Amino acid sequence: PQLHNGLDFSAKVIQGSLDSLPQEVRKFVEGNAQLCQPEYIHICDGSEEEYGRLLAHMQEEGVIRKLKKYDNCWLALTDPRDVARIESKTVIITQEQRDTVPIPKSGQSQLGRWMSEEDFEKAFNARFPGCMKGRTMYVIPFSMGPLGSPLAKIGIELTDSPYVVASMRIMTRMGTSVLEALGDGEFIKCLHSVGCPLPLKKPLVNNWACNPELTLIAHLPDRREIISFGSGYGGNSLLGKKCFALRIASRLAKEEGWLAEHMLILGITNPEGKKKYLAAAFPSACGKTNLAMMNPTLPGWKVECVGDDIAWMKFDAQGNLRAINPENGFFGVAPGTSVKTNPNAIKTIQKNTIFTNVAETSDGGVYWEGIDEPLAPGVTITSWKNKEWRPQDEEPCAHPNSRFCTPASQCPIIDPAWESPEGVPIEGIIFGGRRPAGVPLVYEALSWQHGVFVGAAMRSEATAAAEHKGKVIMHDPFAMRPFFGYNFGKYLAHWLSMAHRPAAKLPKIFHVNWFRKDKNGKFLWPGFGENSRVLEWMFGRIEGEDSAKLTPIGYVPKEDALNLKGLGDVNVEELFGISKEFWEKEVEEIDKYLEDQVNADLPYEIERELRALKQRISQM
Ligand SMILES: Nc1nc2c(ncn2[C@@H]2O[C@H](COP(=O)(O)OP(=O)(O)OP(=O)(O)O)[C@@H](O)[C@H]2O)c(=O)[nH]1
Ligand SMILES: O=C([O-])C(=O)[O-]
Ligand SMILES: [Mn+2]
Ligand SMILES: [Mn+2]
Ligand SMILES: [Mn+2]
Repeated sequence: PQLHNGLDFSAKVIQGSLDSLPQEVRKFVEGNAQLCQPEYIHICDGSEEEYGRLLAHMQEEGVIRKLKKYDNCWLALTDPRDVARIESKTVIITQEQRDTVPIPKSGQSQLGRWMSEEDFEKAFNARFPGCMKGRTMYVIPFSMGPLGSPLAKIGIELTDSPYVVASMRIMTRMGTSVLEALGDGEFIKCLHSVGCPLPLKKPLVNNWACNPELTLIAHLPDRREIISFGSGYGGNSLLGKKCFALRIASRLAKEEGWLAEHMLILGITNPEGKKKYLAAAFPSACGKTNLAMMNPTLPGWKVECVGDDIAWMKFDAQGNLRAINPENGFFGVAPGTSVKTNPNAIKTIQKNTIFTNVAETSDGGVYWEGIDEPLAPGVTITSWKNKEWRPQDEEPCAHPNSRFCTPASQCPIIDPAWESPEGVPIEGIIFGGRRPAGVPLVYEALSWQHGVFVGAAMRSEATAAAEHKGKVIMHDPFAMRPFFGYNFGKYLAHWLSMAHRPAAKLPKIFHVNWFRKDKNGKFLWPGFGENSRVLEWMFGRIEGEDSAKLTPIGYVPKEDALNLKGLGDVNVEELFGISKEFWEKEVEEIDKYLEDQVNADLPYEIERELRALKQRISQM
């Protein structure tokens, strides 16, 4: 026992029992309770009753609003400083810097942010002591991956935000049954605070508790800890998602021989009754959710959704690359979603869905740019800034990175194997990003090694998912730049090593560009459901169809190999144009980037593919 009261927080528990927790779980809750000083401790059970109480609570505190037009949907509006990921405040702590990022040749590293353990100690101690005064500490037991599955990973998140609790119930498998599966086994330790101890020294904007000045999202892979302070936005506060299932998991995957990637998983069935699964890595806000849920325009084709954002993959005993989606919902970008672009999303989000930073209509619905739906007379709009909004201002009505948070089981095309603990077999991997110039609609890699180099070479216009402005063209290898848990050079060698596995059925690798623009500045390709025409070509190439032509950058479809019927007006010359001037500059920029940023940790096979590409272009 103790010598006084001291450390027994039993009297403060308003739901559950510290005694019913596994020993290591109890030490985790109580040690941080003593540090953060919450007024109450709520051990989540994941039940419908509890969700209703949390929602009712948040509605009484002005944190969310009911959207009366839909069935159990809610709107939350944030402080405008707390709207996206902050890559410059996201850090990984290792003893040696080289374990986290390659030591660059000349400049600062863009492949992660390393912080020493001693420096993190000073930052932690300046933030967390007493940070939950007057608040409830919620204890969230959650599973990444199907519950009870051997490949699932379990975490415990402590947080003082009911908004985080509600969203974690949608995005993970959460509650009492997870604790029963965990037993006395290992768990990922997740600690979150909005960083606003009561009484408030500073008044809150839109009732949204956050601390932008002190915001810090830290990862400690050696201790299996994620520590996040000051932000409520989902990417920073839903610690099972980016922090756990990409950053921590990518290091675990390196150590254990699997992969954790920023990829969708879809199944596509053709008119002949054959179905294949594909994975695709596009950077944030570059089309993964719209592809994973696509409504194909080609008759006889069907797409089903396994996951839209995170894939965990491993070769099985038979040599098949098998993937699971570790998430339980979709946390998708709202603006641009409409009946014409993503009708399957529209059907999904009309019930049991939490919206953040979209507009509200006066009849209790939602609005955002590109929704493409007229309102009835008399209906008015309130912007995400909680202001009257007319369609002839300059501010958009919904934040560019506003999101819906919706259960995956509600998607009309959710794949029947999406909770299969054995995973689905991946037969192709797709890379791509926002390239307005030079990069053709689709090409295929020449080999496994060339395909890894294609992922390493990815570049893309910046988006609103993070703090980057200007629409400039940035490097984003494998769509994982903000998400590497460890040295990117070692990550490349891990990928390349997969071709050494016995009986490994390596998937085909493709690169796409939906975003090429003409001299006018409008897209050459209609995209969305029409991307089915590109997937058809990939499907045939996986079956071995002689439908490709060899080019300096890879294989591209032969003339008339793509079904272009019904479009007709598509400029095929510009969509597949390979300019030598463009690609000479492209290889130079890739060379400079890899040489500076990966330096001594660049695998030889990647350097060899760079040299070979440079030679093929020079012979044009
Ligand atoms: N022109 C064009 N735009 C697209 C296409 N697909 C998606 N978009 C737009 O790109 C934006 C981002 O699309 P998403 O599918 O949400 O992006 P994501 O890859 O899932 O992004 P994260 O969830 O942040 O990882 C949306 O507003 C879409 O409307 C396309 O095929 N063509
Ligand atoms: O939130 C996301 O999924 C992102 O930023 O990629
Ligand atoms: Mn993402
Ligand atoms: Mn998405
Ligand atoms: Mn090799």
